[PDB]
Amino acid sequence: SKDFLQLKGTMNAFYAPKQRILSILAVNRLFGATETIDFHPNLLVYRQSSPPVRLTGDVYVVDKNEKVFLVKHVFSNTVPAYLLIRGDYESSSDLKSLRDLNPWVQNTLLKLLIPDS
Amino acid sequence: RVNRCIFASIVSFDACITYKSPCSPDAYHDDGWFICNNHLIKRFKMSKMVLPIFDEDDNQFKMTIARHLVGNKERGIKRILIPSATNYQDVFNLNSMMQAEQLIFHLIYNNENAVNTICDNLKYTEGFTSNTQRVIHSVYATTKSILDTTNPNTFELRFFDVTNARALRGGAGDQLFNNYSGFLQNLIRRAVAPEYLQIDTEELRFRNCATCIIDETGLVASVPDGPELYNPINRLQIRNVLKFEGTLSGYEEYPTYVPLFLGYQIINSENNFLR
Amino acid sequence: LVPVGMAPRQMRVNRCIFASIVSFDACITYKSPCSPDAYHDDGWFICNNHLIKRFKMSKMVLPIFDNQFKMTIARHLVGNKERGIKRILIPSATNYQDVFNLNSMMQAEQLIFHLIYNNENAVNTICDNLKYTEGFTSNTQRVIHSVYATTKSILDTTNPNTFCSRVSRDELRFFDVTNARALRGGAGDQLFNNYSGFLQNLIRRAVAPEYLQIDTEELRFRNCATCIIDETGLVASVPDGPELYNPIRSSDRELDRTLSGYEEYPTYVPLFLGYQIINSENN
Amino acid sequence: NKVRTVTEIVNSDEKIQKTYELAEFDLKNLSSLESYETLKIKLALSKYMAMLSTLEMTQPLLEIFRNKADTRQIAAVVFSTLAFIHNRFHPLVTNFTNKMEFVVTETNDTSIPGEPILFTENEGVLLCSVDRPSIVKMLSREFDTEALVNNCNVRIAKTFGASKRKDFSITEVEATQYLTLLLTVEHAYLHYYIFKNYGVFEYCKSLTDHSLFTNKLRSTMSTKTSNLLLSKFKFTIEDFDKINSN
Amino acid sequence: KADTRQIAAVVFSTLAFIHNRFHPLVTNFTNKMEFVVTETNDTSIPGEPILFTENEGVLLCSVDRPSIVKML
Amino acid sequence: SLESYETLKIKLALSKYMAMLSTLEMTQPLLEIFRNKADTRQIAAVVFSTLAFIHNRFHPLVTNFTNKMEFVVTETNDTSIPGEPILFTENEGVLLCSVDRPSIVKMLSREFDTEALVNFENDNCNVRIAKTFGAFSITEVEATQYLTLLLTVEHAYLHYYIFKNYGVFEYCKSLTDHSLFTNKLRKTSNLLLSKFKFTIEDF
Ligand SMILES: [Zn+2]
Repeated sequence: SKDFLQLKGTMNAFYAPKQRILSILAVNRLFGATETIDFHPNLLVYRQSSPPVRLTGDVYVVDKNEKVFLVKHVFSNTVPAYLLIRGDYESSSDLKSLRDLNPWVQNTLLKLLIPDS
Repeated sequence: RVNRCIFASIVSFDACITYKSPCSPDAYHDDGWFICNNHLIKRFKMSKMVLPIFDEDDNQFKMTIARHLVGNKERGIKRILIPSATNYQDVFNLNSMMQAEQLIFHLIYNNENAVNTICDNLKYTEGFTSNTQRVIHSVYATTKSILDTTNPNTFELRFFDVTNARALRGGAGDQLFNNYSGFLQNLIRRAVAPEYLQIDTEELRFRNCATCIIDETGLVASVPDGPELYNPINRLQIRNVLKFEGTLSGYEEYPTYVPLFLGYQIINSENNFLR
Repeated sequence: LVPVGMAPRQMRVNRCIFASIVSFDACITYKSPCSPDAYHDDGWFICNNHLIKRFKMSKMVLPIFDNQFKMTIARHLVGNKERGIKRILIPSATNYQDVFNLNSMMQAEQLIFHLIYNNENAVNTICDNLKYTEGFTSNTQRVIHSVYATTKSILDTTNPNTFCSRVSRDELRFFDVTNARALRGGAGDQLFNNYSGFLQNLIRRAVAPEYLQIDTEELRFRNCATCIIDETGLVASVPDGPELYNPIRSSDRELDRTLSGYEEYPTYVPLFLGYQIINSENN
Repeated sequence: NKVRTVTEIVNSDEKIQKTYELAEFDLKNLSSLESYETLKIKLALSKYMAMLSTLEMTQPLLEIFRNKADTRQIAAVVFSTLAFIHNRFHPLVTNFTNKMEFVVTETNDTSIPGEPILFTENEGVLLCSVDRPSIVKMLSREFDTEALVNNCNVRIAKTFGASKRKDFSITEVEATQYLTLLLTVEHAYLHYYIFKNYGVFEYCKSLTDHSLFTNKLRSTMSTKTSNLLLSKFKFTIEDFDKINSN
Repeated sequence: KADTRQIAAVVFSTLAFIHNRFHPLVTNFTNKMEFVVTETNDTSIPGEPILFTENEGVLLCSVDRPSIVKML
Repeated sequence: SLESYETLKIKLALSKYMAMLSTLEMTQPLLEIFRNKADTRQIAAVVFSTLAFIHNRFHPLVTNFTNKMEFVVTETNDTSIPGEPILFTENEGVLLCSVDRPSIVKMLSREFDTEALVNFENDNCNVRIAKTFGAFSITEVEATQYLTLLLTVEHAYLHYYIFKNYGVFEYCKSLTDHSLFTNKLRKTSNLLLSKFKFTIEDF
């Protein structure tokens, strides 16, 4: 939909500007994208919060130094996915290793994170 | 300005080592303590406190008391506050502390063999006779003077194991208290508050249950039974930048402390003795 | 007119029930003494002044934690030598009429008590007597209706949440002596049930639990209980033996030379009794 | 303008001289006075709105004045405003003593330009005449809620010193309506005061020329009474001189 | 433009560095400091991309980030 | 030299005030104490101790001093008088001491011209060079703040002495007119306000 744009080089990753959200479909492909946007760190705007914003469910650490996390999220219409967030966050439960994630999301994350030097 | 800061009479006899001695000012207070607050905290996990008893007009009985610095998860050695002479060497990592501090501890526990061993080892320091022996003399004399001062036998009805309901029999915590040195006994008296205070046939109860435990291992911040009491505790950075400029706040707070409450103090016909 | 049609406005609200006390004799002006704390939107529905005056209790906070949670707690104002009825910190529905001197206090406060304690007979008696007493119609009737409406509004705010808490699974509280091997504890939960919903809320806000199990972590605030509950109600008594000394230093030289600025442990006696359990934080 | 201070020790002659520019304190004083006056005026306006609410009339002000039938509410509002102004001049007065009559004109040949509210005795008691059509016209005229109104140095200094902060049907439009009504009733009250205290002939002369207000009022107003609402600002007619020459 | 945090950090660090260079004994700035990043010409003042104004309680530093970007 | 000896005496008096402050044993500097409104008790104790110190100095033979005083820390503008941050009223037999905490905080927070001004001093480069070849602290700003507070309380204490010795009527009249103590010393010598002069001129 027009609410977001598919990230270049990804079949299951998109970004919603008005929401400032990067999302990765758990098991689903994107389709119909006539446009794509190059990934860039600015997209992961650091969320400011005097007390760390609490998070629930499955949480994974991407960059402890940069407060980057991956949060399991299901769209109310029951669409599984993960949200990549950067900011002052804390986890209600124990943080989980990324290896737990499926190869699909893992490949997308590698593409999005490792700079193409 | 007598500095009673036992464990600050420590001199880094090693040239390469400098002892900061960053310890609490209260050592210059002519109190019943022979060890000031920071030494107490560091080496016994205790924080000095005072408990007023009568504070109406001028009767200002202010019994002293220290607080646990032990959480509700530590156990065994981690929980022991004042170890016995049989286990203090183990509880304290003497090897990790300066030999002068080790000497102080050995003197406190009357480990003359360890004292002799330490001075024998110091015998083989490069500047041994020059200044190592002078440091030995200074530290040893200071510690001995403090110990003699504490010891009452030199030149009253406080019972520490007599509070423990549900105990099978025996007490003997007072036995070990007797076995302790004068300095250790005075420290225990100064820091531990008897749960009961009887004056001329007048009993005051401060707690419904004692908080400390005394046994062969020594003084332990343990409970008489059940689980342990809950005991909680610029370099501008990017994170230090705050975001946009923009719940019982109105009520006072009861401390989440665990003061040393244990024992029964009996006072004879003597009235409200305030000297 | 200025305001939008209806449009219920938003402002602060005095919360202590006793703030509504007013002399039914309109020709006699009266002002009740209210502590400013009454204007804090908190679980307390009684101000410090009324609490101390009627229940012998003082509010207090207990920090809890990483994130420092503040748990409400009250403390004893009961002296060591007080005995018998004096030890009733909060009377039960079967004893409040006696513990509180209805005769000595105002009719409005008597109605407030007969409302808090579910005494419909006494409430009706007072209402009818006021109907047939003084110039009821002129303004006394409206004043009585206002006081009754305020009390009923507070009670209707509290009781539904109280019942939901009672049947709640996630949050559980047990007002008894955690030392089951004791005789002064008894069916504290049954007595708490006997209490009214609003009274139950007050008890929850006042008495902290001896232990508190959050999810998997348990915090033991006491190795003992500082108060008990019996048929008489909340009693400021030691379940095991001698009463705790309560100096009451306020309200109703070498020693200091050594004891200059120096941490001091308060002599207050907070309320610790019973077991509490919670899932997640819910804070 | 400016001042300077000299510090010196009694036994020593080494003196330190500092200079101060009074413009800073002038800015402080002006800002304080402006804030105080704004607060006073807003307090008075809120009080007026609140008492009108206390009267508890269902309709809003403009609707009330549009409802020609309900003369009762028009009279109530007018009298309440007049009494409020009277008290604002004589705080110890909370009533109006002599009863008051009211009439609501409905035609140009019944209204007098420039004095929508006026007074005249029936030789026994005072009657207040109201030009409800004119009141409605004033309160209905579209208001500007956008444009601002106004030494550049002190202006900039205030701009950089003073700060800014970023369920009532009242908008600035309704506040303006209330202020306009208050000012009109204040003018009428001044006319009535001159009447009562200087005779009907003096009242007529004042109507002819308001300038007499100067003495006839300042004799008592500026000394004992709260300043006129208009006192908050100095008003002037655009191109007044050329218009007069016209 | 999004990461105002870093802009404020850099600006304050530079300001403190200059302040110390004038007063070497000073390593902090005492009173807390506010920061705002303008984004429009009608919000920026020519010739003073960085400026200061108190809110009557504490000083606020105004930054013309577009002008800074243009210069650099 | 001589003037240097009087300077040393004045600095010794300041040091005695420092001993009084240490006796009070405040964790925070007076600036932070005054900035913290919640520290009402600390502010009152500071003021009372300063007043007692000034009383002892002004009456060396007298060690007595009012051991209890009502205190009120004011914050609102309408609760303060320009030029008299400290006031001594009486509530029908009750002696009230009003404090203008915002004014105190403002004075303390004012930047001082420590470096800005250059003043004469013992300065011999030969001595400096000879020394070079032979080879808890208080800053100047803190000392200035501390002097300012001491002198403020000195003014307040003089007004208080007028109040007690003459009465509330004369205390108010002194507040209106301060000409009474142009002479000052006439006891007073131990008061720093008698050590220097300050004047204002049209300019
Ligand atoms: Zn109240």
